[PDB]
Amino acid sequence: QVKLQQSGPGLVKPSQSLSLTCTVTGYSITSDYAWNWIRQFPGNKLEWMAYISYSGSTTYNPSLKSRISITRDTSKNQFFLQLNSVTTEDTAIYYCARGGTGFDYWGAGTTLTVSAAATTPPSVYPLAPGSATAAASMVTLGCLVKGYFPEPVTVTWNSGALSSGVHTFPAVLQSDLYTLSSSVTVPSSPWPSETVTCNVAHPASSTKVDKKIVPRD
Amino acid sequence: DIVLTQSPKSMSMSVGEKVTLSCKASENVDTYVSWYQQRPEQPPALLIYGASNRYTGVPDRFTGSGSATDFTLTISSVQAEDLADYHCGQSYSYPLTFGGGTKLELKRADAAPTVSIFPPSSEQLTSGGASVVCFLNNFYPKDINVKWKIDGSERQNGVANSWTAQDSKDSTYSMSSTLTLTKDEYERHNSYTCEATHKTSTSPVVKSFNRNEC
Repeated sequence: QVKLQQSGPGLVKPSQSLSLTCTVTGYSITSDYAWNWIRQFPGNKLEWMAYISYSGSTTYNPSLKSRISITRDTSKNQFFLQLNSVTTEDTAIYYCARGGTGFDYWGAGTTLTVSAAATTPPSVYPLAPGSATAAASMVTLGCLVKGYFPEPVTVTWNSGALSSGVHTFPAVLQSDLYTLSSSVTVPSSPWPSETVTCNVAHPASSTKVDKKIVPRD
Repeated sequence: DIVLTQSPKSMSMSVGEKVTLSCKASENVDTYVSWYQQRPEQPPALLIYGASNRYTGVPDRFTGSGSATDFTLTISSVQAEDLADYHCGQSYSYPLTFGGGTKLELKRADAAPTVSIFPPSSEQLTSGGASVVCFLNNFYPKDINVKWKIDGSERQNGVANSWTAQDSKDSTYSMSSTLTLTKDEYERHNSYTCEATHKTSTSPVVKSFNRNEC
């Protein structure tokens, strides 16, 4: 039936401008309905940006009608969203949708990241117990992955062998770089006596690092 | 434009219950209120339109009512696959607008956090940095307040916290608190405390370590 698909630059520099493409299949955008661009901010907050009707009309959210613009190509059955003077404040998830009867169809949406940072590999640090903190049966180990750009990072323990008792937290911003951590809890039988290795992979920087958690001095 | 407020910020309930989500508007929007459901790592899905009309495909346990100001989404019998974020929006005035969203979480028995602290690794100090990491795992409910004390004094600078979403197995939460210092800063203090305070205990859960201890 109806199908929407977004696409566009995944990462850009502040001030720059760009355009997000929504290519819809199984329905003519000149046929009927309004065609919208809506974005979601970190925190799940939704905000409507603009639409272009089948008849060619265009409406804009007054708070962005100075920097955005909606256009379309009825031949390729696509409609685009142009953002200028992009600020960091614009990094979010962008969706295109068909509306009327509330917003019926939505795309998978596309992630945009406004950042001045440059692709740089992560520093991975082994996190072994402070020699004293470990309540008998279970010992918890960790992995510190800081100063890397951009997302994402893949973190596994023992090349996949260890899967439960695992925790990987969402990356956060420190300066203008991402830092993320992960932990694994294993019985106090394994660990000292059995090697547990943390594996980190930063596709972007083509970096792959293994780090063994050995007891400290 | 017309502001749409969703009363329930985060509701905790059990499978097989009846919830009622609230959505109120600033001005009259008559019946042009739609409800969208959004599971994790998935786009919004149309649930109820025209305040009461159930969109095609949507089960019966979903029933929206309301007019010009006070609207509701009633879920007859809550199910696992109903655990998600619910958004409501008006399409009467044209800054089209959405509320802030109500999150539905699965309820479970209280659980204390398993706190873990770690001195920075020599691989990091060796290059000048100092990160002290603390893990607060598998606790419930969400509400928790972590606090860093260095040599007994509180410290708020260089503390980056990160929380996971409710787990899809044990229904608990988890967080890591990372404190960052220069190697110089690090070596002039000796005691590092990660103090957690969760409703599962009248006294603060504390993990500490003194630097002059191998």
